[PDB]
Amino acid sequence: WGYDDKNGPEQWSKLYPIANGNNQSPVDIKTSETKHDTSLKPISVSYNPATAKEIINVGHSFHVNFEDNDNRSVLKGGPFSDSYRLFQFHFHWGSTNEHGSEHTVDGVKYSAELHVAHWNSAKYSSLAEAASKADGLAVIGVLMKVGEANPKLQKVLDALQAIKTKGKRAPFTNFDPSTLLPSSLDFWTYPGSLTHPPLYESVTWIICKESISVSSEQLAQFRSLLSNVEGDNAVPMQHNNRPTQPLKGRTVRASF
Ligand SMILES: *CCOCCOc1cc(C(F)(F)F)cc(C(F)(F)F)c1
Ligand SMILES: CC(=O)Nc1nnc(S(N)(=O)=O)s1
Ligand SMILES: [Zn+2]
Repeated sequence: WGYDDKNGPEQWSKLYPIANGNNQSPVDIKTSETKHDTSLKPISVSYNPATAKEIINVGHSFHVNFEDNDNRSVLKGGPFSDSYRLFQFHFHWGSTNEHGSEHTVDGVKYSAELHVAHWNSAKYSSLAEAASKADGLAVIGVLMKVGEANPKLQKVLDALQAIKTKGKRAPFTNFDPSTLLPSSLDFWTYPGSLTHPPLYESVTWIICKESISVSSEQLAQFRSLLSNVEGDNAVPMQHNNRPTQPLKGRTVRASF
């Protein structure tokens, strides 16, 4: 699978059939239609800089990975009775500056999107057990708005020199990805899926209502990454965002 025209989102179904399921992400959040739910506590993020393990190039994107064998870095709060464990964060972008984000709000597409992934440390014992589970994963989504260079991006953008080709991997230590979040964690939540394959309808989505800034050049650093393996040609990572999906009667809750 991939984001190319011959293996993209459109051919995913004729491959993974859940892509035409009932709980697909990303989606468009129509604000006139959200619901303030009163049982929604705020969201508390308690990450530890020293769980920061490595950065690695997975060919369609890159990931920053964390140590996930105790609740050292947790997502607590929101719609969650349980504490969720941080294990990864990563990004999404597009061909140009006007649509790299996966979620849209009110039909407004953003330049990129930040995803911060947790699994249910406390109902399940492993993340492979957790992946298929409707209540297994929790991802925070942060819209990215083209403007000023983000300072806290740099410390990770500075690290892609060392993972330029597909499979290339580098150590990445002392990082609090909470530093990447907006000042307000006012958010929406809806039940949804993973946005690329395996596409598991197992993600409880947290979408911060506040954007963060990324600069036009920082987005270019995203596309200086290579889909290919070393020695092979250069094919750069141009986009890796899925089109929005049908809500199919799902309810998007606001925390405000
Ligand atoms: C850059 C890659 O991220 C780290 C690996 O995260 C996952 C592992 C697994 C598996 F069960 F195979 F270990 C599954 C998932 C999934 F649920 F598909 F997101 C992520
Ligand atoms: C290993 C891994 O993380 N696979 C994913 N598949 N879809 C994801 S999404 N866009 O929720 O963040 S992550
Ligand atoms: Zn993602």
